[PDB]
Amino acid sequence: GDCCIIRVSLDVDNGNMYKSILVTSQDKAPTVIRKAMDKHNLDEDEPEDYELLQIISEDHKLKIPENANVFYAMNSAANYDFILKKR
Amino acid sequence: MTEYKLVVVGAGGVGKSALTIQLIQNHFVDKYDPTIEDSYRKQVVIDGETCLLDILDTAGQEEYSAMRDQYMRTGEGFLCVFAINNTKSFEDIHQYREQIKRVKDSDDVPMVLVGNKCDLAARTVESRQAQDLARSYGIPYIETSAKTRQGVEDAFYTLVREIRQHK
Ligand SMILES: Nc1nc2c(ncn2[C@@H]2O[C@H](COP(=O)(O)OP(=O)(O)NP(=O)(O)O)[C@@H](O)[C@H]2O)c(=O)[nH]1
Ligand SMILES: [Mg+2]
Repeated sequence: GDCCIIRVSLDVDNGNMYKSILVTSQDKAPTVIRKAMDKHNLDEDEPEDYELLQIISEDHKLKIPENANVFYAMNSAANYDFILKKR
Repeated sequence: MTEYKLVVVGAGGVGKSALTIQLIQNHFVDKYDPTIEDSYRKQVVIDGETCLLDILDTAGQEEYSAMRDQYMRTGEGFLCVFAINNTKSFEDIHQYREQIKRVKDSDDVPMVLVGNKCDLAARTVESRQAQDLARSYGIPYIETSAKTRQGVEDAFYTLVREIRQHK
């Protein structure tokens, strides 16, 4: 039942810095993207047009493959800061 | 432009997120969505002076209680929220207060007791017992409604002024 708390930010400017969600070891990219979208109230939109990037730093960003297991794909030794944006 | 780090605390479902979102994004949508930890920021004018408001919207669920120590240490002011139709949340608010004082180790932490959901007729917590509790705590008591936006600005701005008075 492994999982981690990650911070997801939106590429917009609406007053929110980030919103935390849970990433279980069963979570594939489509699952986390829909979870992030809902959390940020993007229920109308489709997870297809969305991309998930891990912010390692201001110069480094890890692109999470569309069908990858986020729990195992993300850099666990880095910041659990992610950005949800349109592909 | 001075920055203020506000923290919204209280039992689950009392309206912490609703309150925060009402202030920051000026809207209310009835939705079930338990918080782990969300962060907001908005520049706003309070008493003829622009300042930066950092708002940490915390989890009411006991599942994420281990995070309390960390945010209580960094937080400068706390909005202690409870719902007027939830007696248990009113009782829980005592625990938050004592925990904040314990972690920060101070007898004068900027706080504001908030009685949310004052729009609901089914009141189970009288304003009198809440005011007396706030009086004993020596902090202000403000009844709010994240739905109608009643007292929302007052609650957050009063906490800001409280922090300013302390700092
Ligand atoms: N009538 C009414 N409903 C409210 C008010 N504030 C919040 N609610 C409703 O109460 C429910 C829970 O509110 P929410 O803001 O999610 O509570 P929370 O304290 O943030 N929950 P959590 O601790 O799990 O993060 C939601 O359906 C919300 O719309 C209010 O002032 N009036
Ligand atoms: Mg919530």
